[PDB]
Amino acid sequence: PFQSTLWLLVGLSVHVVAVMLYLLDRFSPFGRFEDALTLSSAMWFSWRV
Amino acid sequence: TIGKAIWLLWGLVFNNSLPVQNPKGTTSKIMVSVWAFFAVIFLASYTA
Repeated sequence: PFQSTLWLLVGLSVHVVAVMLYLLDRFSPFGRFEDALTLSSAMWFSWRV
Repeated sequence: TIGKAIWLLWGLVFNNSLPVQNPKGTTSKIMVSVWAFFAVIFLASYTA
């Protein structure tokens, strides 16, 4: 009954909250390794709630 | 206890979500149980 753009918006909200949990606290810029810490933990919190 | 209490109640309303923790007194466990019963009743009336 609903187009895939609705679920795409649901995932977009997951990205907005995921980057928001990283923006609400100070950490360090990380594009050096493969797996992060606060990003993976924030994603586990988004998928947890 | 208020900052963690409101987050615990918010966790009980929206179906568990996060277990956070739980104290030791039995009265708090009974009140948490009643709040969970009213929470799932409010969820059933909300979905219905």
